[PDB]
Parts: sequence; C-alpha cells; structure tokens
Amino acid sequence: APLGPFNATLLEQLKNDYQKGEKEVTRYIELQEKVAEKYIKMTPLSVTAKKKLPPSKDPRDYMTLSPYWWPDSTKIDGLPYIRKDGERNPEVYEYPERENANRFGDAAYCLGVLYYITGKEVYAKACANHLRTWFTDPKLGMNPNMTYAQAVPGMKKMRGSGFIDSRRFSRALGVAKLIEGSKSWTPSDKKKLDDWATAFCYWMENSTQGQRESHAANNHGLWYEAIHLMVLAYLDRTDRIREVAEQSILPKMGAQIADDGSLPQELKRTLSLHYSTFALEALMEANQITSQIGINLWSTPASNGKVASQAVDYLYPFYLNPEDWKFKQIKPFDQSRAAILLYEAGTALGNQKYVDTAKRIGLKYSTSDVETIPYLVLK
Amino acid sequence: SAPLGPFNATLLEQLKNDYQKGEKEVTRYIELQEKVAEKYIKMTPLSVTAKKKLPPSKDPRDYMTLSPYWWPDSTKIDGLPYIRKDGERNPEVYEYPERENANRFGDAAYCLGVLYYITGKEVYAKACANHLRTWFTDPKLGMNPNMTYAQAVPGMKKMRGSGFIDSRRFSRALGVAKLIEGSKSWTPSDKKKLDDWATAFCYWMENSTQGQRESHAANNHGLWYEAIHLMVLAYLDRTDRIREVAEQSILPKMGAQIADDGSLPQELKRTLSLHYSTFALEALMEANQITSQIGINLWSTPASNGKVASQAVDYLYPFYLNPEDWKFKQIKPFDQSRAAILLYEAGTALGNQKYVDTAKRIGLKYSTSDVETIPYLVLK
Ligand SMILES: O=C(O)[C@H]1O[C@@H](O[C@H]2[C@H](O)[C@H](O)[C@H](O[C@H]3[C@H](O)[C@H](O)[C@H](O[C@H]4[C@H](O)[C@H](O)[C@H](O[C@H]5[C@H](O)[C@H](O)[C@H](O)O[C@@H]5C(=O)O)O[C@H]4C(=O)O)O[C@@H]3C(=O)O)O[C@H]2C(=O)O)[C@@H](O)[C@@H](O)[C@@H]1O
Ligand SMILES: O=C(O)[C@H]1O[C@@H](O[C@H]2[C@H](O)[C@H](O)[C@H](O[C@H]3[C@H](O)[C@H](O)[C@H](O[C@H]4[C@H](O)[C@H](O)[C@H](O[C@H]5[C@H](O)[C@H](O)[C@H](O)O[C@@H]5C(=O)O)O[C@H]4C(=O)O)O[C@@H]3C(=O)O)O[C@H]2C(=O)O)[C@@H](O)[C@@H](O)[C@@H]1O
Repeated sequence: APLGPFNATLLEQLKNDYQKGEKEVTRYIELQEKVAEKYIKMTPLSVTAKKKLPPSKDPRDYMTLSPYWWPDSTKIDGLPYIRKDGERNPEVYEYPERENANRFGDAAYCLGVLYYITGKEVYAKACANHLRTWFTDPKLGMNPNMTYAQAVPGMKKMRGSGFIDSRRFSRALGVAKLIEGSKSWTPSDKKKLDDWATAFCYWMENSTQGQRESHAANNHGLWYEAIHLMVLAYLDRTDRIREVAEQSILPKMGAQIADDGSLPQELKRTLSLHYSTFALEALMEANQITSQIGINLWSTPASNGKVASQAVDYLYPFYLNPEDWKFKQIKPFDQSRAAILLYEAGTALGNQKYVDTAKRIGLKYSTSDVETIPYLVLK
Repeated sequence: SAPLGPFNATLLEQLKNDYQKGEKEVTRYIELQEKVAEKYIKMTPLSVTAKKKLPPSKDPRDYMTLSPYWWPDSTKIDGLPYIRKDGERNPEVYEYPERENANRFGDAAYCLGVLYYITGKEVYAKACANHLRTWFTDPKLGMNPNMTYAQAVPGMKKMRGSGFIDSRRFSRALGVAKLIEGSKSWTPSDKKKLDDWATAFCYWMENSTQGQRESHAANNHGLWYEAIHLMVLAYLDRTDRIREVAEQSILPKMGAQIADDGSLPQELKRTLSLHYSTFALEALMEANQITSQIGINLWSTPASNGKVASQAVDYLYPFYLNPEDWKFKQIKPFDQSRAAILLYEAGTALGNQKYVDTAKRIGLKYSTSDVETIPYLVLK
C-alpha cells in the first residue's frame, strides 16, 4: 500500500480479500460502492464559492470563523467578539468552506480508497475531479495558505489556530497518492498537486502563523504535526517524517501527558473529554503515517520516558462509562469516537482489552461515515 | 394609552411619558436605543423568498424550515428517513434562510416600531413599514399566510404541526405594526393589506389540519400556539376572541400541564428540561402581556382544575437562583438571563416582591442590543 493517512494494514487486507473473491468482504465493498455513488454524481466544490470576501479580496483564500467567538451584545456593532469556550457560534455556517471542506474531503477520501481497493477507474476519475477543482484549478483551486482560517472579527492579532481546519482537506491530499497510475490522474495533474503541496508545506513551516501553530502547547500542536505528516507523506519525504516524529511529535507528547496520563491542557476546556480524545486522535492519525515507516507513536517514549499509551490508560475507564468523567464536559460525549481510537491504539500496543472494547462499542455496518471505511473489523 | 400589542404596555407607557417630559435617565437610555436601531434603518428588508431549495409547493413565498432535532440516518444510503436526537440542533437548519431571517426581520420591525411609539420620530415608522411590507404583504416578496412547510422533516410521511412555533418570530412584529398606525409612512392601504393578511393567517391557524393539531398539543407547543394566536387577535382588535381564548384555551391548557408540586412533566422529559420549563412560561408570559391589557391576569387566574400558573414559577424559582441544582436532563448550559424578564413579569403580575427583587439582581445589561429587552430599563 502507498504511504498515506489511513490504516494501511486494514486497507491491504481489504483489497487482498476483495480480489480473492471472499464473500463477506465483497458484499461489504459493494455496500461502500453503493454509498460512494453520490460522490460520483456530486459537483466538485471550490473554496471560491463565497460572497463575503476575506481581507485579501481573493475568493481563493480559505476563510472560516473561529467557532467559539461571538458578538458582544453590549457593543453597538458587536466588536470585538468574545469567546464562549465550547459553544459553537452558528455564524460559522455563513462561510461555505467550513462544511464544504468536509464535503470535499469525504468525497475525495472515499473515492480514493474505493479506487485502491477495487481498481475500478470510475473511482479515480471522480476522485480526480474533486482534487483538481479544490486544490489545483487556476480559478477554482484554493491558494496554498490558511491565512484567514478561523478569523475573529475585531481581533487585533493574526492567529495560527485556524490551521487545524486543514485536517479536512489534507486527508484528501494524501489519498491522491492512491490514484496515481490510473488513467484519470495524468502526470500533469500529479505535478500541479505536488507543486501545490510543496507551496502549502512551505507556508506551514515558514509563515508566522504556521510557526506559531507548530509550537502550540495543546492539541493544536499535535494536529499541526498530524497535518504536516500528511503533506510530507504525500510528497514522499520520509526522512522529514522521522525528524518531525522525533523532534516535534515526541517532545510535544512528552510535555502534554502528565505523570498520571491525563492531558492537563485539554482538562481545562469546557469539552474536556472531547478534547482529550481529540488530542489522541491527532496522535492516531499521525501514527498511521509514522508506523508505515517503522515508528510506533503509541509505544515510542519521549525523552522523559512518557508514552502515548499512558494517555489511553487514563481515558479508557471513562470510555466504558463517559458519565464517570470528573471534568467539565458541557455537552454529552460521543462514545463511538472511542471505537476507532481504541482499535488503533489497541493493535499498536498489543493490548487485547482495548481491541475487545473497540468491537463491543463497534461501528454501524452500513454507516456512510467515510473515515470508517477501513474498519470492517469493527462492523 | 399604549395600543394593544405584544409588549409590557405599562413599561412602554412610562418610557414614552418620561421621554416626552425630558427625564434625563430615560432620555439617555432612549438615545442608546436609537444608536442600536441605526443598523435597522440601514438594513435591507428581508423576504421569505430568498431561498434556493424550494418547498413541495414550488412556491418561494411559502415559509419552510427544517425541524431542528432531525438528522440524516448514516445507516441508510440516502439518509432518509431522518431520525430524532432530542436537543441536538442539526446544523442543516441554517440551510433554510427563513430560520434566521424571520428572527432578523422580527427584531428589526419590533425595535423600529417601539422606538416610533416612544419617540414619535417618523424615520422609525418609515423603516418599520418597509420591513413589514416586504415580509408580509408584498405581492412578490411577502410570505403566504400559512406555516404548511414550517419545520418539515425530510422523508417523514405525515404532516405535523410542530413547526407552527416558528411563527413567534414574526408574529411579534405583526403586533408592533399597530404602533405605527397613524404615521405618514403607514397608509390606510398598507394597514388594509396587513389586516387582510393577518385575517388569512388567523384563518389558516384555526382551520388547517396542522393548526388544529397544534392547538391541541399537550406541551409548550400548545401554549406558544395560543400566545401567537393572541398576538394575531390583538393586532386584529378582536378583544372578545382574546377573552374566549384566555378562558377556554390557555388556562385549561396551563392547568393540565402544571403538576401538583408545580413542575411541568411534559417539559421534564426533554433533554433540555430547564430550558423547556422556562420556554413554556415564556409563552404564558407573552400571552399575559396581551390578556392583562384587557383585564385577564394569566399568572394569578386559576384553571378549572384549580392549577394556577404561579405554582409553576414557585417550583422553578429555586433553580433560577442556582441553575446547577436542576436534577433533570439539561445537555446544554442554561442561560440565567432569561429568568430576569420572566420573573419581573410574573412578579409584577403576582405582587411578589421577592421575584421582582431577584429579577433586578439578575438584571439585564444596560447596553445590550437584544430588542426584546428594550422596555425593561427597570432591569438595567
Ligand atoms: O473532525 C472532527 O473530529 C470533528 O471536529 C469538529 O470540529 C470542531 C471540534 O471541536 C474540533 O475539536 C476543533 O475545535 C477547535 C476549535 O476549532 C478552535 O480552534 C479552538 O480554539 C481554542 C483553543 O483553545 C486554542 O488553543 C486557543 O485558546 C486560547 C484562546 O484564544 C483564549 O485567549 C483563552 O483565554 O486562552 C486559550 C488558551 O490557549 O489558553 O483558541 C481557542 C479559540 O476558541 O480561539 O480549539 C479547538 C481545539 O482544537 O482545541 O474544531 C471544531 C470546529 O468547529 O472547527 C466538527 O467539525 C465535527 O463535526 C467533527 O466530527
Ligand atoms: O426564543 C427563544 O427563547 C430561543 O429559542 C430557540 O429556538 C429553539 C428552542 O428550543 C425553541 O424552544 C423551539 O424548540 C422546539 C423545536 O423547534 C421543535 O418543534 C421541538 O419539537 C419537538 C416537540 O417535542 C414536539 O412536541 C414533537 O415531539 C414529538 C417527537 O416528534 C417524537 O416523535 C417523540 O417521540 O414524541 C414527541 C411528542 O411529545 O409527541 O416534535 C419534537 C421534534 O423534535 O420534532 O419542540 C421544541 C418545543 O417547542 O418544545 O425551537 C428551537 C429551534 O431550534 O427553533 C432559538 O430560536 C433561539 O435563538 C431563541 O433565542
């Protein structure tokens, strides 16, 4: 399997069994094919489909609103916005990119994985239509930056926090690897997308905002490195992946896991069980890439001896019973998020207890959630 | 003599009097309100027809929103039929522009209409009328007088009445139009058209199958149905209907929903049970602002079964002091500011100083731009 942001073992297993005609996998891939048919018809989305322009006046600049920032009723014009941690301001849906990056990301990811598994050219053709439009088109493609992501009206300083939005379309960037060699993904297509990814990676590493985000003390820093790895793996820069793993991910993990295994930076949030899980989800997705080159982020210690397994240990009780959670969680926690997390951390740590609970929680056999495509083992 | 409408007419009258007599404190406050009201004079009138996805009737003048707690089923190839997650608002609701635009229209018209009553400045009647015409009566941009496709649910086979509760956003603006009668901007033809629309809307409320169902609802939908009913009836000056509705529908519905201890069992079973307990009384509170204008006090008048709405305030009052003591499911935090206006209204109606004191202690922010708080200088 090519290097990319997915469990390559589960993907290889599925393609292997599908080609062998194995009855149970074959009908499962056929259901996925039935779910994926809406993505073949779907019109490609573009970041430029917005009316309100960002300060650059360029519709190709991605812009969303930072979700927890609200107008201040006690100001005639509402400015400057104020923060209510954990309460999503519905003004976020006035920026079409917020949901459209998700819609595009799901479509490209699902089609690419189906093309890899089945070899059917119809999936590469449709995946490529989405990739070209979203990334490389000279009129419709998004500029390779996240300058105006999670802007806050009337905030004086530029922030890097919006970079975390990138995870929606960066999974799709990596899945582009899977359609290389099809008839639809031409060398010219690959060149343009390589150049875009090179430019986006330059922006991540050298813009002031990217630099700040790479030093974030909480899950923003972890998700920054998960996204970085997706870009680097798409550009086939495996040596950089190791260096990021050992000079950034491991030190960050070693600083953010407390001695007891809790994540103090996520504990202080209004959705602290969501953000403990979200922080580990960054690690899980980073690990799917590092482990394809022999680096197990779950078991590899930081310089101070801390290991990511300790953070799963701390949380595992509360995944069995989320109502036992003793920290602030102003909205109910979705236990289904732990299924994939516990499976991924479970197999990587040879911990059957985690894997057992992962299948008992399970995923819906017929769910259309694209991130669950590889996890038949959970259905 | 403040016209019959959906507002605390007592507080509205004091403000106009003090403003006219120059009292410094009201004058400063109305000047703040005027500064907030400037965005409504600049704002382009909204229309229900500004939507892309049409309803089954193919008519953009038909109001349509999505029922907020209905989500696609991931386990079905087309997501259909939707399934319900009580208390979790599906962000798809924002794909129907009426959801927020009825709210923006109603706030604008209510604010401009009240400022015109307080200040007499014709610029406020002019802008209010522009919003009212565009939303209600315009032959191309005005909404049809019905709520057939309000809170539709995709792939649901039966028509429901639950979406009628959406009407409270624009029916308050309907009532405020009474305040700009006699201005230069609101012509007899304007009033005639809106009278005819409201008459048509009232006919739909009372005779459509959806309106009949919603009028029989056992929970806060029945209270809000009659509060909206009263706003329409007061705008149409049908004071006898108001009286009949107060005694034959609101009080019996109120009495059937109040438990022995004062709780509201129908709202208790919700995932947002302290919010929906408060939402039920807010229906009663706004109905009362209209009934009390013609001598019927819904806070103190007992129902045929002996239940009285004051009993439901007693039950909730401890939990307004300390919202974390609420023992029932509340999957989102409860905003205590909502209890300010509610406790002031019931307090003044029930002669209960403890409630009015707690209302002023909680207070509203003096400089807030929340239009529904305009009358309540006494709380700021
Ligand atoms: O894909 C999915 O898994 C899932 O994601 C959903 O997207 C949501 C989720 O909540 C997601 O976890 C993520 O949350 C972000 C969020 O977008 C903001 O970036 C928010 O930003 C916070 C952080 O705390 C940040 O470090 C900083 O905080 C500081 C403040 O600025 C302030 O000054 C304060 O006093 O001090 C703090 C501090 O750092 O000490 O900025 C905050 C801010 O609010 O600006 O952070 C979280 C996060 O990652 O921590 O994204 C959400 C989103 O809506 O984008 C959703 O899409 C769902 O459907 C998916 O399934
Ligand atoms: O103005 C403000 O204070 C504030 O309000 C905000 O608007 C929100 C609020 O929650 C508001 O109170 C209102 O809630 C409604 C909601 O729109 C639905 O109509 C919902 O409908 C529920 C009811 O239970 C209904 O009786 C029925 O329930 C049945 C189910 O369909 C199901 O089959 C079940 O098994 O059986 C029940 C049954 O009892 O028969 O339909 C339900 C449904 O979910 O379909 O009810 C509530 C309500 O009034 O009780 O509207 C919300 C909204 O999102 O519009 C918001 O506007 C804010 O900005 C304001 O400031």
